[PDB]
Amino acid sequence: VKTLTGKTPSTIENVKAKIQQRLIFAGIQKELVLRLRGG
Amino acid sequence: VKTLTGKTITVEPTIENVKAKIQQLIFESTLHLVLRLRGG
Amino acid sequence: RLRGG
Amino acid sequence: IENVKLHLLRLRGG
Amino acid sequence: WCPHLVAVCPIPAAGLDVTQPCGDCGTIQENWVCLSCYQVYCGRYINGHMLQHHGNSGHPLVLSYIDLSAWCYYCQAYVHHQAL
Amino acid sequence: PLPWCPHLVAVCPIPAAGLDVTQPCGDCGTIQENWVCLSCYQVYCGRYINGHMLQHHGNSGHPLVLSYIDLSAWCYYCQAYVHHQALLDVKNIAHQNKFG
Amino acid sequence: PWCPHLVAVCPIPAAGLDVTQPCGDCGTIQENWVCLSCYQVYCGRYINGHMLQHHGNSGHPLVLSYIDLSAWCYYCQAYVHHQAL
Amino acid sequence: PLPWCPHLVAVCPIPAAGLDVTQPCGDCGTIQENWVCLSCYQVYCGRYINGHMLQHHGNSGHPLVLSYIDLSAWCYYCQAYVHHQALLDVKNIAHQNKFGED
Ligand SMILES: [Zn+2]
Ligand SMILES: [Zn+2]
Ligand SMILES: [Zn+2]
Ligand SMILES: [Zn+2]
Ligand SMILES: [Zn+2]
Ligand SMILES: [Zn+2]
Ligand SMILES: [Zn+2]
Ligand SMILES: [Zn+2]
Ligand SMILES: [Zn+2]
Ligand SMILES: [Zn+2]
Ligand SMILES: [Zn+2]
Ligand SMILES: [Zn+2]
Repeated sequence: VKTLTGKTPSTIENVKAKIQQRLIFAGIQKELVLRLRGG
Repeated sequence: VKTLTGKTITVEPTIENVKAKIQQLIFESTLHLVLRLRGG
Repeated sequence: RLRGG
Repeated sequence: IENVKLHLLRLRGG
Repeated sequence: WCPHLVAVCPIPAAGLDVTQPCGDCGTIQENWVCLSCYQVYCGRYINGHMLQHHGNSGHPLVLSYIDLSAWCYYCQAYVHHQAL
Repeated sequence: PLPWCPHLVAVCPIPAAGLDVTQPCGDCGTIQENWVCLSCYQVYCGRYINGHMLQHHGNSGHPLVLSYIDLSAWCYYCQAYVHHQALLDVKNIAHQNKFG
Repeated sequence: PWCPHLVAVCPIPAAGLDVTQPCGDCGTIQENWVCLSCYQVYCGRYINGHMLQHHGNSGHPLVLSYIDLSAWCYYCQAYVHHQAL
Repeated sequence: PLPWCPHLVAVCPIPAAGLDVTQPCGDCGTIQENWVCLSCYQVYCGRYINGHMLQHHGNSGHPLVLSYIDLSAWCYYCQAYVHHQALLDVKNIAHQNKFGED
């Protein structure tokens, strides 16, 4: 998981809980924080 | 639907019914193509 | 023109 | 100055 | 990867300036750089000058000066998250 | 003249604004013999004028360019004019702007 | 019509392509393919797999069929397009 | 020297056979200053020798080439050396063939 500033096992918001109103997207997979609809 | 020889065939909208119109095999106004399952 | 671009 | 330390006559690559 | 990466041009000799304002409205909030012509314009949540640039040029790939992510206008998705 | 070349994949969609056959060269402003890049849609003169299109190819790597004089497509790598279904849209939209 | 390996493709040689070209290794004229990076002609997996062997040695991903003019990408393990000369 | 360039996408997987740091130029046979193309993996000499790689780039459009002398990567379009995560595998496999270590 990479922060908007550049800094760096099985449900949904549980991943965001560890890091919550601002979300991310990357692509389940055995492996990034954006600002949604780009451009 | 394009033949292995280069010819183009011209009736539809997951079956053998499509192959029946054209028979023993390769899988809108979109173009379908006849090949050989594993290339190279 | 025989050579394009 | 930086001669002791940009990086040694490498020039344009390729 | 996306089929529009072909449109991408080399980084200019001058490099990229993360603090560059919008070429049309001068704003410094949410700016993006075009990877084909390297012009800088604001996002859709600002005044949408890069959307307008895309409409005029057809240039598909833009890079955010906020999070360095690449958006492809045609694929309507972020392509990669590689950055300077 | 090729019926296909491996660089047709590099051709991008026509910009929303459309194509302008009378567009001058982006570098020297000339209106004689210009080409449009089919990947980034920038307009530059041909080899017989000031070669700004071939200079663009050198910098970008963009292979396919369309003549605004005769609506033909040249591939810089294949060093030949290419004629293919992929170029029908680009040639149509351009012909419509050149004639109607 | 797109895969991330089309970058490896080179221009068609000045001499052009010869659909009747035999496999460079075994000389067979049944089921041959042309490499779109180095333009060498080799047989497919069903015959003697000389093109698979070439891919292993070169890393060259895209090959074109001399039977049905289709384009296979070894990495994507799929037919990428069917545009043909 | 760039931390990223828009041409890194053109980099292909290292061939199953691997890389050979001692491979001569495919055109002139020289063993001094050779580069490997990171898209088609053909080996040709640098610009200061006979420039068969400058030629290969001209013909193919392939932007990224790796040095068999110092293991650096040059982008012909960006006209600069590029260093990035994308080039780690290529540089590793090449270093192992040149030395034995990663
Ligand atoms: Zn795209
Ligand atoms: Zn703006
Ligand atoms: Zn642009
Ligand atoms: Zn262009
Ligand atoms: Zn000009
Ligand atoms: Zn071509
Ligand atoms: Zn592929
Ligand atoms: Zn064989
Ligand atoms: Zn090959
Ligand atoms: Zn580059
Ligand atoms: Zn040489
Ligand atoms: Zn190459």
